[PDB]
Amino acid sequence: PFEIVFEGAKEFAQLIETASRLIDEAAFKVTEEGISMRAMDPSRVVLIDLNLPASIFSKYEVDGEETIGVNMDHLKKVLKRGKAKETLILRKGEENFLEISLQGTATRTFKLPLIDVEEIEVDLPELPFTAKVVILGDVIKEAVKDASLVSDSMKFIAKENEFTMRAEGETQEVEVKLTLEDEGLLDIEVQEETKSAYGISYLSDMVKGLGKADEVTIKFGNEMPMQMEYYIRDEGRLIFLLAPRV
Amino acid sequence: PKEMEEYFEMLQREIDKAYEIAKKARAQGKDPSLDVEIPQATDMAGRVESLVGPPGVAKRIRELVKEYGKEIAALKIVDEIIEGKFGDLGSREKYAEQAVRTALAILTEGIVSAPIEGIANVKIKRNTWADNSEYLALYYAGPIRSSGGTAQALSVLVGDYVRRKLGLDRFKPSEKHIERMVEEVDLYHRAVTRLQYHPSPEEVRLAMRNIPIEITGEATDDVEVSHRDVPGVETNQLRGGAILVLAEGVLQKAKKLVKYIDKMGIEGWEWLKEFVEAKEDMGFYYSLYQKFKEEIAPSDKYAKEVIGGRPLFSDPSKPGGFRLRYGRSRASGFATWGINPATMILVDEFLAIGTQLKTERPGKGAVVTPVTTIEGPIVKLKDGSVLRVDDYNLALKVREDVEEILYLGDAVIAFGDFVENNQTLLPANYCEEWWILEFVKALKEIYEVHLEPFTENEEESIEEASDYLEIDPEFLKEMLRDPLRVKPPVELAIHFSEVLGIPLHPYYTLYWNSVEPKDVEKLWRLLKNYAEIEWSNFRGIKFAKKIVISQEKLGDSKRTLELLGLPHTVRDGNVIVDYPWAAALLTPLGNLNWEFMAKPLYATIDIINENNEIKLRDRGISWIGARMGRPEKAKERKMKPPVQVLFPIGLAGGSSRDIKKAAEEGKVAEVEIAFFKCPKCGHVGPEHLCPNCGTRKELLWVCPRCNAEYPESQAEGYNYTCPKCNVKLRPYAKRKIRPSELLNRAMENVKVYGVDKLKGVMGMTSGWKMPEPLEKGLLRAKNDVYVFKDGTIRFDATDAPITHFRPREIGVSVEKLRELGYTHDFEGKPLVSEDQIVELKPQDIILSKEAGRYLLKVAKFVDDLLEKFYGLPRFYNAEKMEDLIGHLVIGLAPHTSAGIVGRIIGFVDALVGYAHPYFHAAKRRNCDGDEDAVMLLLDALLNFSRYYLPEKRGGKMDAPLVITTRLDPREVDSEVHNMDIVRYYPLEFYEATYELKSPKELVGVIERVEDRLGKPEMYYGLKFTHDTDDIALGPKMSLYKQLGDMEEKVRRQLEVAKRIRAVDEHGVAEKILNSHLIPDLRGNLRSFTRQEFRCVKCNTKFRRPPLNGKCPVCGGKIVLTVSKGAIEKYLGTAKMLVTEYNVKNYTRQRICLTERDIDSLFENVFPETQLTLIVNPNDICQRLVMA
DNA sequence: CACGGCTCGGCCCGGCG
DNA sequence: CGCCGGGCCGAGCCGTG
Ligand SMILES: [Zn+2]
Ligand SMILES: [Zn+2]
Ligand SMILES: [Zn+2]
Repeated sequence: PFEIVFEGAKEFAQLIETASRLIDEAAFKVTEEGISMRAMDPSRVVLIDLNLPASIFSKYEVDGEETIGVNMDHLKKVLKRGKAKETLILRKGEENFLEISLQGTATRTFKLPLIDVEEIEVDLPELPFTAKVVILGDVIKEAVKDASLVSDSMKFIAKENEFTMRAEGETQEVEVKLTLEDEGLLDIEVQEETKSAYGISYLSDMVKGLGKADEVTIKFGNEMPMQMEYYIRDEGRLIFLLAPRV
Repeated sequence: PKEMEEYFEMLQREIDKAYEIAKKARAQGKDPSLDVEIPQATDMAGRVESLVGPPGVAKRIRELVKEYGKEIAALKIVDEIIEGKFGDLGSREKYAEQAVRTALAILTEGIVSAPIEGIANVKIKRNTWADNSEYLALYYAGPIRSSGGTAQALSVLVGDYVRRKLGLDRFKPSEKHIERMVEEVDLYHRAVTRLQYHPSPEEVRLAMRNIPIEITGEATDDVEVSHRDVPGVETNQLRGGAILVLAEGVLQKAKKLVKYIDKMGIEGWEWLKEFVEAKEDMGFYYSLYQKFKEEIAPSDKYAKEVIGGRPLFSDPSKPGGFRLRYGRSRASGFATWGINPATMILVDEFLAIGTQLKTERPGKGAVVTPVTTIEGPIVKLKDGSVLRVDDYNLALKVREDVEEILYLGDAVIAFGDFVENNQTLLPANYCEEWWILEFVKALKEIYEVHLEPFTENEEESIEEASDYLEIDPEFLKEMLRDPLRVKPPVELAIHFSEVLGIPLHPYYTLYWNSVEPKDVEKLWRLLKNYAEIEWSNFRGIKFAKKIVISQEKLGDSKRTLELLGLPHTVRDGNVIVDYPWAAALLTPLGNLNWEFMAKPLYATIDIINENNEIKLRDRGISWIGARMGRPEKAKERKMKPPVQVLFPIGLAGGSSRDIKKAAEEGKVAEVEIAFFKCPKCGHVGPEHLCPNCGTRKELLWVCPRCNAEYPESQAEGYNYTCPKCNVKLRPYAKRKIRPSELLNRAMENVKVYGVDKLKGVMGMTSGWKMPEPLEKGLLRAKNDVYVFKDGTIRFDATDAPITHFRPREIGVSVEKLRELGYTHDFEGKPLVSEDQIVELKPQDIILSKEAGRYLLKVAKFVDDLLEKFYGLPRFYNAEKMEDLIGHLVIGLAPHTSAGIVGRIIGFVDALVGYAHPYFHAAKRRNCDGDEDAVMLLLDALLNFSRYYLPEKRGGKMDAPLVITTRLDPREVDSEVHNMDIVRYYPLEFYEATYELKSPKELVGVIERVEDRLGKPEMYYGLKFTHDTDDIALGPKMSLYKQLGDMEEKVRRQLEVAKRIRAVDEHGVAEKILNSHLIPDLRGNLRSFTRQEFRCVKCNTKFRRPPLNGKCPVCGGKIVLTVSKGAIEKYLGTAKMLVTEYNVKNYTRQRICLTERDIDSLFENVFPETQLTLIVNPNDICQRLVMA
């Protein structure tokens, strides 16, 4: 029996879309600290970790702690119906429904039957990540879209003070180098030579929904999963975990 | 008498009305004909004269059948054929043709297309290998399979007779003939289609030596043979026509065949008779179950195949499946079942009103239809309470808490459905229809008062028996009228059994035999030592009224109570037996005064009958099985590419051949068509009337060599062969069509412009290739109604029978029914109220509201066609569906070519078009789930013409070549002739089942349809044992169609089987269904490595990849036929089943092994690239191998 | 006899503009 | 606000079972 009030519903709908393009259902671990999400793709190739501290909400009213079970598709269509500045509200009382209130010029109320979600909890804390880089959003977004031309597996190469991406197919070749000197490369933390490869499809699901004013974190080691991260209103950030190939 | 004849006179009047309209409209010369091209007939004589002639033959056939019958009059007509009484046919083979066709026509009663679609040709050949003598050669075709073995077999007989009448010689095959034929048997059975009866090779050579006429025809499949190029057999492929006529015909039905030989006394068939005959102490109920298990074998056909999504409802003859009750409700009886709608809901709505569940006992293929009076399931709620769920609405209320469905409950099998399939009668479950008979019989033998159930007795008897019983005379009236729907309370039941001495009422009889005596003994001790039993006394009879016992004491016996169907509830750890059944749990147990000791060789009821003043009879002894199948339909009939006008367009419309695109895109077409020429003006175009002057235009004929064009009369002189070319004059030619100006002329003519599209035909397949006028296409599109190959608009619907209807059900005013002729309900009383059961007259039909909602559109079509295009008054004026009431619809089968005129009298809500079983039979149906077409009358008149009929492939559907306007149940069918039309099955029967008498041992007792033929009272009065409340009440759309993914298709299909007692999934719903999954994947895997390739544009698929990857004509790429997405399509499910359900290790190792084969089949094209982070979520394959 | 996968146009966009 | 490149869906269209 809670209520929640979040402003800028279009943003929240965007991020919920982001989580949506990989999994179809998911549960929301609502605690008085904040709203939490954590789930994995069907393929067991990517891990979506959503963290929402209550501070971000214009109002945050939780009485206890409970897990919501919702159809990410239905919620995605619903939240997608919100716009730029209309206010989002999330209410839940006794009954087994979630009430979404979009109030901008007017109030609109939706109800979503909650669905049971068999939870498979796999918490994966910090791991041996050789290199760690921060980079503007549109840099990586452009890059992935480029590797979409020539292949389906994008290879990452992290060298001392230099970050380079690449991909090769039958004939064509794609390369994207950039270093700290370059503008888009905000930071590089080189411990040593790192190299990996990742499913360009999964990356495309990842980086869609990124403007130029989007900073992204990338930790990873030689032939091991990437962990990507980026903040949301500077408090609650999302983190993906992508297993490499080969 | 006179009402019925008034009926037929009525339909004859209105049909004459429709023909008046169609004759005026067709008279305008706008259509391919100047006459209506669907002649009406009245009998089989008319149907034969108009199907296959010769002229005038009907008049004779009616007389000869009047004297000799059907069979004899056939051969007499054969004689007058060859004797030339109907004129000269010409060559000997023409007399052979005529006599053979008319013969087989009269023999199958002209309701099938074997005399037309099947018998390809007839020839006279010579034994050039043996002695060069003449014989008769019959050329069949594949569609003969449609008309079944019998009509096939009779084709032999006529073929034998005609050649004898023509003085011809027997046939004398060589051993290459014979062995090639048997080869055709094995191959055709092996690969093409499984014969119904697969004969041995020796039997095949037997027939080959013993059929004096040749069973042959054109080869049907591209299957080469080994005995190639035999003398006279002009093909080395399999001849499925000759094969089927051979095996499924004379062989599969040799018994009936020599029956016709005997009825005709035709010599030369004794070998077939020889082939026919060559093919031909201890307690009471303990003994009964014993003999029952021996004489009646639990069949296992229906469970042979389990498609995914098709539930299995009960293992064969397993107690817990559909408890059986002989009877025949209003709806059921022809070949369907009845069923309590409660059991249609508690199975999660799979079953509907018409889903053909495959049976096992009475015969394969029972349709389902609601019958509310029989007793539906017994369920076990999640909280442990056991609930009897008899009615629909309670089922909706408690569908969600159903933790286990103990008993699927009743299933009303007709009796005649035993007679025809010749099943041995199973022992009848103890049903009130038999109780009440023992009631009235006891009152007669004791108190000499004569009552009679299911009717209304005399007041004197009612009151007297009221006195000897001390019961309300009103109440005794109600119980004697509708014993099913009125049950005396338990204390009256005890009292009746006490005084009269008849057994306990069935409704208060537990299912005492589903518990072995030890269990009930244990329960006896528990009750005696721990229960708390409040008592009661009715008329000196001491009976319990409530039981309560803690579950701790009870324990394992709780399962016993569950198996006894004992409704009880759980509260506070206490089992509670409420009133109406606590008496039933102890009265048979003698109120705990006489001890119950499990005695060997006795079934529990045997003990209870041995020690109780109150005697029982078993309630559950017969248990049918079933497996869902072929769910209901009421769709439209859309061609595979949807069509809306018969006008060839070629590629010029694109993929969907949308003519209007070709118009607005202004393209120009090259399509074979027929042109007519305005004689007045000299205009030329593919239409019928002139643009210049408006007179009828003469057909134009074409030489394919010299391209010469001749008007019709000229090519009539030339006999349609060129003067300077020795070739036949074609009617059509591959031509240049301007879709623009044509479609413009159409919109100009009919005044309609707002058509979204106008889907055409890629190419005329008719012989003439004469195209339909575009105007009709525009009107179809404007109303959105689709067309079928003849020009008529059809509407498939699963058909089910009825014979009596309550006007409440169908939504009709009693005054309206008074306008249709229905004077008095089935007991003769005057029709005054909307709840009296009227008797459906023969040719009325109650359409499903689907059919209303579509045939309405057909009505607006036919109006707009009368007015806008023919310029006539409107005819239907339909605005709601209830305007159609009274307008005739032609019911037509597939596979046949004679439709039956019917009248509409109402609507229901389900998806099944009801009709009197004489209708559904004369339309040739089996009503074992068959689907039928229903077009409107005036439509089929205005829009039909043989010229549109495709020329070669007479398929599974065909068109109303002739329409019957009067049922005669004589020449209808056979399967009707076995219906049970008794108001109540007589006592002698129910007692007559117990010793498992075959049905024909008592056919004389129970009335039927053969026992009323000839008399006028075939139509007058039938009856039915069981009332329903609604003909439509129950879930009106099967849950099968709202299930998308196979992954969870099987999760529903096998979700159920955990619920029921009967099915036992956990080991066999999987493994049967699991076996099916194994076969498809394995087959695909085997095939994949041997596939073929094909381009989207050069259909030509090279049996090998071209190294380039380009294509002919195309500069494109070749697609893969059987794609890798197909091989992997069922691994998710099939792996699921193995990880959940105890399945035999063989199939498990087969499946994990096939997983490994799918991977290692592609370890060099789709390499292992994407690692995964969470490994081994307990997959059965790997965790299996770790063993 | 009947199902799913695969590819194809036709609307329905979100982002660039 | 328009366009245009992608998205989502309804349509063949096949195949095989
Ligand atoms: Zn003219
Ligand atoms: Zn010529
Ligand atoms: Zn090609």
